[PDB]
Amino acid sequence: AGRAALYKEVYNVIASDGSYVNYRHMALLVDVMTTQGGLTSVTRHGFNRSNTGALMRCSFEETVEILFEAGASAELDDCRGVSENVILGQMAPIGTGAFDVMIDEESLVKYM
Amino acid sequence: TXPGVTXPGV
Amino acid sequence: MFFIKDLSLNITLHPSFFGPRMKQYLKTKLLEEVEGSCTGKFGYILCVLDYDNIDIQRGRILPTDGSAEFNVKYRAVVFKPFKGEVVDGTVVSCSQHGFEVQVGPMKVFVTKHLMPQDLTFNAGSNPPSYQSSEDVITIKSRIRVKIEGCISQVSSIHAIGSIKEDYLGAI
Amino acid sequence: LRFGEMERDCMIAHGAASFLKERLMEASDAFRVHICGICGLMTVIAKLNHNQFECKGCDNKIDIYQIHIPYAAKLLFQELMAMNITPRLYTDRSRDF
Amino acid sequence: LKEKAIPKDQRATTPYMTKYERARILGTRALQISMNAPVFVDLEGETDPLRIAMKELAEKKIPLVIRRYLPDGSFEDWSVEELIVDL
Amino acid sequence: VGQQYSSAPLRTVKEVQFGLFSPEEVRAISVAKIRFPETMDETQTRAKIGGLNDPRLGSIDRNLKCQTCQEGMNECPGHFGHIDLAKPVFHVGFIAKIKKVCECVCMHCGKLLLDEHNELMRQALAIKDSKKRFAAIWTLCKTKMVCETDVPSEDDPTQLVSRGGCGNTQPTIRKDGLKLVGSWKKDPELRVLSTEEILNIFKHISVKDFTSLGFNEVFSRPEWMILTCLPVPPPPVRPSGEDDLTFKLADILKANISLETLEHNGAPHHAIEEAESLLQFHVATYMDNDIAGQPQALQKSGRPVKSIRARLKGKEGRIRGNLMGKRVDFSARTVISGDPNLELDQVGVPKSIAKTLTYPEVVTPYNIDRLTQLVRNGPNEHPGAKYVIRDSGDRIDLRYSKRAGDIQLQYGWKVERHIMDNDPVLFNRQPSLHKMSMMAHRVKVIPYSTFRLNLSVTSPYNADFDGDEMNLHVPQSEETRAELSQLCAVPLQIVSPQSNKPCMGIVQDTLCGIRKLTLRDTFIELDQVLNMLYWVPDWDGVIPTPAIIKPKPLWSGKQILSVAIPNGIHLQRFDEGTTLLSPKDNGMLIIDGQIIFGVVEKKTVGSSNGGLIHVVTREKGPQVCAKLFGNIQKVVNFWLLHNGFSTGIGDTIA
Amino acid sequence: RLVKALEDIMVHYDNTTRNSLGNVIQFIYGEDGMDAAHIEKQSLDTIGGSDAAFEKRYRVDLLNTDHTLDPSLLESGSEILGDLKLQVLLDEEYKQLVKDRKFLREVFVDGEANWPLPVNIRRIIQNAQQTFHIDHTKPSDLTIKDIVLGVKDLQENLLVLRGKNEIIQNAQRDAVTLFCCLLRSRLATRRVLQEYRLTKQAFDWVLSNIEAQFLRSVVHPGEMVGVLAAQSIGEPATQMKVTSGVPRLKEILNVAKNMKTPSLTVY
Amino acid sequence: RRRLKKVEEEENAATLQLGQEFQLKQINHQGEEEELIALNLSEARLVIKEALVERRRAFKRSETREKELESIDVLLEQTTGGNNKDLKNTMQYLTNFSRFRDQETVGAVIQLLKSTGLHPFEVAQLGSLACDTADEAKTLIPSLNNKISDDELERILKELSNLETL
Amino acid sequence: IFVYQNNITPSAMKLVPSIPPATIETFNEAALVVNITHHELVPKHIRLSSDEKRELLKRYRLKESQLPRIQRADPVALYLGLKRGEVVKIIRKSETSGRYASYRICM
DNA sequence: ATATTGTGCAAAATGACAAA
RNA sequence: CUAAGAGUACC
DNA sequence: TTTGTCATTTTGCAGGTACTCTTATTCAATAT
Ligand SMILES: [Mg+2]
Ligand SMILES: [Zn+2]
Ligand SMILES: [Zn+2]
Ligand SMILES: [Zn+2]
Repeated sequence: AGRAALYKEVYNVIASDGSYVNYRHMALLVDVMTTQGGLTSVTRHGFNRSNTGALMRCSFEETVEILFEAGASAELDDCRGVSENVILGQMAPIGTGAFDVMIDEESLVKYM
Repeated sequence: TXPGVTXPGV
Repeated sequence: MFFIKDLSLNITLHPSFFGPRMKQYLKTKLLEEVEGSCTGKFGYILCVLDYDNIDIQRGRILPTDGSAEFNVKYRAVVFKPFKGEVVDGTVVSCSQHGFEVQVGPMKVFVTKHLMPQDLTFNAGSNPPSYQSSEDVITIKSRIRVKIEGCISQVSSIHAIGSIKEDYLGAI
Repeated sequence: LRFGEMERDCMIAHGAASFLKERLMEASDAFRVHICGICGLMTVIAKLNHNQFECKGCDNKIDIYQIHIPYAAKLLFQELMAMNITPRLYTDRSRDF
Repeated sequence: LKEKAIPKDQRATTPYMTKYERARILGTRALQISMNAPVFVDLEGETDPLRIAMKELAEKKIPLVIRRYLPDGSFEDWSVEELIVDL
Repeated sequence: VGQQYSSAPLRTVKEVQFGLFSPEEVRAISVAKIRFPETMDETQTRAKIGGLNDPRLGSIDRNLKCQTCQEGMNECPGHFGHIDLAKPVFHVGFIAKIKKVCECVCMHCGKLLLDEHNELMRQALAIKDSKKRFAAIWTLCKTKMVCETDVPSEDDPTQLVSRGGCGNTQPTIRKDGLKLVGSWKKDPELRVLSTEEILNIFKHISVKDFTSLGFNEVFSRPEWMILTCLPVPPPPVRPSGEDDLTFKLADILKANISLETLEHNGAPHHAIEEAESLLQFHVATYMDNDIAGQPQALQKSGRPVKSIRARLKGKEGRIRGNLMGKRVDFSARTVISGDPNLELDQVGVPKSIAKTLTYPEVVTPYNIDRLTQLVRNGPNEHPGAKYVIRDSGDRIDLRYSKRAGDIQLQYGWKVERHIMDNDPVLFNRQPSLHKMSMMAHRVKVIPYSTFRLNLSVTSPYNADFDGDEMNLHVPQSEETRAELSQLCAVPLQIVSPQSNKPCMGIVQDTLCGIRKLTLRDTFIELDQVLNMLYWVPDWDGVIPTPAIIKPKPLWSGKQILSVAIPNGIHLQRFDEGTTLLSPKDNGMLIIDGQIIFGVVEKKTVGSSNGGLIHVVTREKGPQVCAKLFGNIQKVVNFWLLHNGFSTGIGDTIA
Repeated sequence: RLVKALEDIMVHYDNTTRNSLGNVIQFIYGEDGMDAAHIEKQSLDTIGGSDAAFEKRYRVDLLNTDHTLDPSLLESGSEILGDLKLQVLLDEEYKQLVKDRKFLREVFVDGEANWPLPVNIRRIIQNAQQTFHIDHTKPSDLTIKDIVLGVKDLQENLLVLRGKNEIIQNAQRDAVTLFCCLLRSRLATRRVLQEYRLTKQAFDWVLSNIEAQFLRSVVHPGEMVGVLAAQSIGEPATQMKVTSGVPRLKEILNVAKNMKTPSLTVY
Repeated sequence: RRRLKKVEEEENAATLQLGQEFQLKQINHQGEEEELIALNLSEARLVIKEALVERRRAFKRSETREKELESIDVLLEQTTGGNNKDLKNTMQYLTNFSRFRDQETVGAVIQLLKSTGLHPFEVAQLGSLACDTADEAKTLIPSLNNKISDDELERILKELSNLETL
Repeated sequence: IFVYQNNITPSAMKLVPSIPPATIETFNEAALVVNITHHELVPKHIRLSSDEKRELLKRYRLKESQLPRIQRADPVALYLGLKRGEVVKIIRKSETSGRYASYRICM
């Protein structure tokens, strides 16, 4: 019910001035905010306090404190986030990167 | 707040 | 000693090489690269078993490069010397410090400090050898050596052998 | 021109991961750095012409990898190291997803 | 890696090629054509690597497979031949 | 030349493991021990051995190689040194954490206060994540002020079970400045907790105890939070006029030498304590100059010292200023101007910008001829080539190389040439709030100093021509080029996911002209009809029968506009009060690409759901919709040019 | 802030919406698995109107005469009357339509009929009418069994989730229920034979294009829906008794215990 | 584990610490676990000969010591190319110190040692070391000390020397 | 289930966890005057069995933490007597699709 | 004669009081 | 160079 | 004795790009 009320509030904000946004965008926002069992602020004391990877947490707010805490707790960053691969300069697992392209020897022979 | 208009808090 | 072990090698193929003979190119490049090589992790890699169908798998294209990375998994015969391992060989050369014995594909240097005092270097005899009061060690002679120390050298694994222990020498 | 954060976000929305990588690495800063698979630190002496790679401390010479990272990433990692924090970069998964 | 690979008979993902998959296949094939890969389709005189790859995809002569990664690390191998380019 | 070939295997970073440097790891990785605060020797022309700019850490001059790796400044990553601290100092970022950890651990025996015997301690230790475990352990063990050598028995609170406790009194620990003060309960007695004793008690924490505090046995042990060796970053981190970090490291070395001399020569404890506090302060301000309460470390010029934390944090720090967002090559920026004659997916690029921005085309047997011609043209005219990249990495500049004669191109080389027509280019207007504000266009090289784009596409960009500047990015690989053309293309962005309706539409002069042209009064004579028909590029070539044949052949505006509308499009919108007859000519009925009735206005050709743009892009495809944009704009702009529209003061007069 | 919060949300190949940790945000994207660009506003005709209008629009009786159909509407109009098997098919079709009416009234309390749904059935009907040149006077070639079975098979053919277990099949049915309600509202026996007057090939072509367009509207795995949603929320805010606009958006994103205008609504 | 720098016991064959990657059981390329089979000089020589003749046949389709040396030299030059100085040396070593001749002898040896059921390293070392006295072999291989009885090792060496051909 | 008028003394709260597997749930009457599951903002909550939870984790390839979380203090969780690790199916009347099924794991 | 040093707020936390 | 400051352009 | 429970104190800064210009490097007493 909190998620439903949150969606209604966000929809009222967007649709107060006559604008229209598709349901899925606001639904994704409110589902992200309520996926932890409570209302997670888009502020640093909510979404950045999630163990989602030190590197992508530091890019938002309190960068150096996040690095220090990660070093103290010896956190493992599995490089699944977009910001991690951005920082490391490699193809993110997004869009064109959400899969691997591989060469088939049998198909290559089969064509000729 | 914010900043601006941290938080609150921090 | 001789074992057969599971190994994997990553091979990078240029895009120009994906002709209908890609399997043959990969098999060719696996040879001439790992056949008869020397690594510290597995010793000497001499030959590859089951060449008829080497597991080449699919092969992943490197992003923004175009080359393909194949993880070829193969069975390779290896000869890894071990500490305190008795192995036969044949002598190939002698010197003041000791003599070298051909064990498999490698040379093991047994030092004159590791030979009994009666077994003494002799340069008057041609070729120079090591002669004792009861037996003589000459070039191209069979002898067992016990390796007790292997220093990890990637270019060529070097091992320290001895014949000091009981029943170590010519059979 | 500054390829800012929210331009990167627009490219992420477009799903063009390779274009984003090309913008961040080939266009701006591409740096090949050598690390070792024992410790993820970049403390790997790489005499490329002599083909000698050596990480002192780990005392390894045959467990060295090269990674393409931005020079800003290398500078950040080295500043973290100067600040007594170890950003060990590993090229394999120790935990399943 | 055997457990990782979902068997072909029980792939539960869409048989249609995504826009991202099509873009990456076209880019990969165009880059390979630019670096002198063999061409499996007859050329009508065109020289652009991108449209060469487009012609190759039109009659399904691209010898690539998509390794679609499930979130758990499992993957499905979909050959470009059996994928449907609807868009 | 970039970076030469390295035999090391090329991988990608799968995992990043964090932690703290053990002092022995710092000593093992460091290639030099820094002892002299001076950066340059007495000759004032070389870097002093053992100074903060040791050649072993990296060459400060392009002329000489790094003494450790024997590589140039381009290759040398920079190798760390180490300063051997005379007395341990607190790491400024971990002091609070240290204050927590020492408040969880007995200050004498080095064991955690509340073991598993306490009731809430099974709950605290059963927490999965490290941070929450540490928070719970701390918020329960901070209130316990005695080591409790004997605890109540788990079976029953009748007999007492003895654990490995010593029974000493745990003090109350607060932080003053950069140090910790402990007040032992009066058997209060206040004294400063020395860093040496805190390090000793952190080294005595059992593996099980500090692994329950979130610390890792291999990567982050609590005693590594106390600095006994400082890693000196290489000169690349602090390039030269010395850097702020170089001066801070010199200050740390000076304080270290002072403390060493004071301890060696013997001194009152006051001087020793003052020197220790100075060394601690210099280390802390080197790592964090924004410590709350304490005065900042002022640089030589009276300004605050740029700490490492300052270098990282903020908008302009490393993360947000050089990693998340960075300055990129192959980008242009200039003023935008309108062009009704350009296609929706087309953008006008000035000829000079095209001459500057270059794309590398791989030398292939298919395009050897045109690449050879572009290399012949050179960089001084468009089209042309600016560079030739050899397979060895060597680069031939077309300038200064015309003396040597024609360059024989080889397959596999790259011709870095001026961007030509129909090249996909990313086109942006900042701030660029949404994804439609950054779209892929086709180059059209034009001879004037402004970018030229279609009027419709200005709506998603939120761009006017009142001095607005826009940005152009050139993809440098076939993969980026292809995914840009197949994912970010302007026709593919016509329908916005934001409101599941088109984002581009007919705007400005074209909208008013289309309203004026589709009025029932608008009748077009044969000559103007022929001109308007010819302006539609995909016109089938058959002249429509006039709406009126006698006494004079006249075509209505709807009849000529319907030529642009693709065949097979049905649209039926009923405005307020409209009927199947349209007395007011409102609403809209289009049957098979012919406008049966309705004045074409914003609700039909604008960015609206159910309008002509949405229907055409959903029925015939994005390319046909973009072609519709172009054709409608061309015909309506021609008709409005030859009809005229104005506005005046008399329009405001009732 | 919004972009940073949602930057790692992505649609995966099992159609679940997950972040970088692999946590499931939505088990199917947008609760329907459809790309936003392939959504158009369409009218659900079962929810609106009256009971009499609903019966007249949908109910067909082969035995009585109150809701009978003109035998000239279709070819075998004189042989179907009095039939029992086809009557059973009509009975289940109308029962399904009544169930859909009740379901749609339950979902939307205000009875709003125009909602964004993926595939525009009206445009497909109009294109088929124009492509096959319906003369609207000749009796229809369709058989009622063809209409009912074709609608059922088309519903079975609308696949969002391709799994082969009970959980995935149930999720697929839940994901396509609203579109299926729209499809049954549009492609009903009375409407197909009387209002639209399809032919056999026209009806089959309509079914094929509905299937193709629905399969084309499905969200593509790899879509970065988090960033899309963040931008689609932030950008309208740039155009912006109870607080609204930017202050209320910040009070919503910054979850603040005390807000400017706390109002409570009692019915 | 991923310990920064490695601490481990020094490898020693006498203490049966052959290495973490020389354990009794290894995961094959099929994903399951199989015992690490160790090949003595004769069995390894036959395995190498089988692999080489198979490679020679694939390339085509796509005993006295001196004659064996000539044959192995010709075959090595045929199926393989350069960078086989180590391979030539080890093939010559196997040809010289070949304890058994053909498939029958080595097959009988391997099945008899399978009935023996001892460590693969130890059984292959025994097949490589043509020892005479059983206590002599116990002294030669400390991994056999206090593991196998004196008389049984003596007798199995007797059958091995009975199967010893040329 | 213990239903009380005003409050439970904290000296009595500590002994609420009795010998397992018995679980004692305390509810205030004031909080139970109005049923919360009949609100239209409240969707349908159905407790999953262990077999159903296993099937759900197998089919979606999920770990425990990857499921959406529901607190073990949420009024609906207290209402249905959720225990940690138990998954509730949520039936929601969505507007893009008529019916949407979510799954929330107790924490 | 030149270098060297003298404007908009809720989290946390934390001592000085009551409940047992 | 670098740092700082000021004044602008379009949002 | 604790064991939470209620009144003082302790933090941490401001969107996106982009242009130009101007000023400035601790001042001065003192030993070598
Ligand atoms: Mg403007
Ligand atoms: Zn290392
Ligand atoms: Zn160097
Ligand atoms: Zn103690």
